[PDB]
Amino acid sequence: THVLRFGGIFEYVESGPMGAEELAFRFAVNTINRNRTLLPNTTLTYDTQKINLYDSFEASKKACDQLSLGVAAIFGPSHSSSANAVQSICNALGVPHIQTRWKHQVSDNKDSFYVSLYPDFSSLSRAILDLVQFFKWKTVTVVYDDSTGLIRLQELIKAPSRYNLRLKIRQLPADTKDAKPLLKEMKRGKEFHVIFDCSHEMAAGILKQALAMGMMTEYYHYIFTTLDLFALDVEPYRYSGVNMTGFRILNTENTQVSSIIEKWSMERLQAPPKPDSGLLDGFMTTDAALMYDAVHVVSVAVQQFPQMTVSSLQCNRHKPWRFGTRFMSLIKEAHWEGLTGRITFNKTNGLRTDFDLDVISLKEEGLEKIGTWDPASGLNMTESNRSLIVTTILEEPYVLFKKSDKPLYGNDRFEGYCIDLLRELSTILGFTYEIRLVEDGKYGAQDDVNGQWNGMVRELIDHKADLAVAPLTITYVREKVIDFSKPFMTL
Amino acid sequence: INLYDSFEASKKACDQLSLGVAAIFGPSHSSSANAVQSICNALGVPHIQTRWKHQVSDNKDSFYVSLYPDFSSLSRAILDLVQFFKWKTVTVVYDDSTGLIRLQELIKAPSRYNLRLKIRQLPADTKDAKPLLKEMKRGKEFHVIFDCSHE
Ligand SMILES: O=C(O)[C@@H]1C[C@H]2C[C@@H](CN3CC(F)(F)C[C@H]3C(=O)O)CC[C@H]2CN1
Repeated sequence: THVLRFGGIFEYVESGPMGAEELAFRFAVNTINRNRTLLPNTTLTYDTQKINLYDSFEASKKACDQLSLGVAAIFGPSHSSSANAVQSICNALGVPHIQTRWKHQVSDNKDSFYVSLYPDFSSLSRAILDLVQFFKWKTVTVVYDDSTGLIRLQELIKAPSRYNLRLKIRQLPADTKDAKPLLKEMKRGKEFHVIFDCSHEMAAGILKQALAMGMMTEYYHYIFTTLDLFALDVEPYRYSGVNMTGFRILNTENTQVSSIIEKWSMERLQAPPKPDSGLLDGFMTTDAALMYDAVHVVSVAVQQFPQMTVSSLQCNRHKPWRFGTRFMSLIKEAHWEGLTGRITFNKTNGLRTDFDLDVISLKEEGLEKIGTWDPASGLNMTESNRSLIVTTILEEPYVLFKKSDKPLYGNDRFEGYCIDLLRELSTILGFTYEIRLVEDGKYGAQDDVNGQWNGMVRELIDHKADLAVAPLTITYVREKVIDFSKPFMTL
Repeated sequence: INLYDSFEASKKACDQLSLGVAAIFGPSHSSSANAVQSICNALGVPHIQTRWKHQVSDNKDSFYVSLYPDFSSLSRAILDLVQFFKWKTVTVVYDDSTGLIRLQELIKAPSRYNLRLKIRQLPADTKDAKPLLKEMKRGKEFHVIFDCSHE
């Protein structure tokens, strides 16, 4: 029947195997072909070209070859310089360029033949800040890997002048093994609240260093910028009590999406996994779920343009593709439920600025969902006969252990003036109670350096006790922090 | 060539390499300059740059030099000057993303030295800048670094 060809350009170092992106591309095409609801009468074909990383010259040549073979779109390469070069070519010949990865948008750049399936930085930036504010952090250390990290967090970096966040900015070194000296400074600095802006492979690496450093405990809370957080081996850390929170755009809760991610692991996990990585083997990363979603969203557009056919275009000549303008318009208007949730582009710039994120945190069970985020709602986090606990302290003759012939259990082990008072109060006011001897053997004073209380006063402040029944002197400093009865003895 | 047309920059660079040239004083702006640099690298003709663009570490091109004073050094000299004026408070105002990068040395200082610092962004047009300046005024931000073009 009817046939349409897509182009693919995938970046790599050394040689095979195939990478995640080129794999998801092929996988999406094979799947769609077999779907009888999507492109029923249409059968997708493709040319794939492999190039070196950062060789924009080679990327240009391969894109020109593909436009010569004839293609309806180029799922151009990932990295900034090659991607900008294929985008300029695609714009001159009016063939849609489909991107899956963020690159810096220059304002005065007029290219219009591209869409990008990657969740725009502006929106992610805001959702980081939204999360920080929900945890009520007033202090936070942002740690980034390379320059462009800065740009992904600009919304956050500019907050300290509107809201009340003091914030320290540090940079990782090239290698995470070099990161102890940096972590030691944060430790001395008491920087317990930390955002890591970096790849998920960097994050796996920096966590190991953080463990070594005594920094994976209940005292530390780490927010992760990476969307591939869910790919991290979390077995070394879930028992420790650290808090790890981040985001996930891969819609794993949907059953249809889980089954697709599985069939992927079978053809992929079948090939090289690593031991010392700290990543789960055969998890579908975001770079690849996006490519697979891009092939679908573009196909939804092809369904609405049966007239369209490929033309052999030459980079030599300034003659664009007849159907380009109309196809590009259909793609930008397209809507699709894919591996990464609602797909919808921005009328204005063709960037994916509106999308849905699950919000995930480390519980002892593993990484689990604790809410959602979307740009229009912010966070949607999904959150009398009692005995009184009486704190007291041994002090003659107020509270002592009773000497008795009879067996004594529980509260009846104690006697004294304060015990007699407690018994009367419990009868008059009608409560039951449990007597507990205070853990530090103190009445209650405030530390002159850190301002923390101890003794029975601290038990009350922290609501660990209901009552302190003891010869607790009523003083100015104490009455400011607890509520005393009127005195039962004056002296 | 047009600004930001890396495709046209590629074509013109190829024409020139065809005429024969000992070096291309390639174009100024990031995307066209990166494209002419990749071409120049494949054909081993020196590409001479005059403007800063972001250096990617894992990029292996070797046939270029850049006459623009590197950002790392300028960053330090800004910080050196701030410290000589003994400022402990400063508001950095930048125009566009890449401004951030030129001041990274300065932005990372508040954890080593004793500088509290506030980071604000200019709007597209400076005529729109009164509301921003009013906040700085109320804020008593008397010490200010402007990272932006001379225009
Ligand atoms: O609330 C308090 O801090 C005190 C503790 C406790 C203090 C004792 C008296 N002090 C115990 C002491 F021996 F340590 C010295 C003596 C005193 O200062 O005269 C009497 C019963 C108590 C009255 N309230």
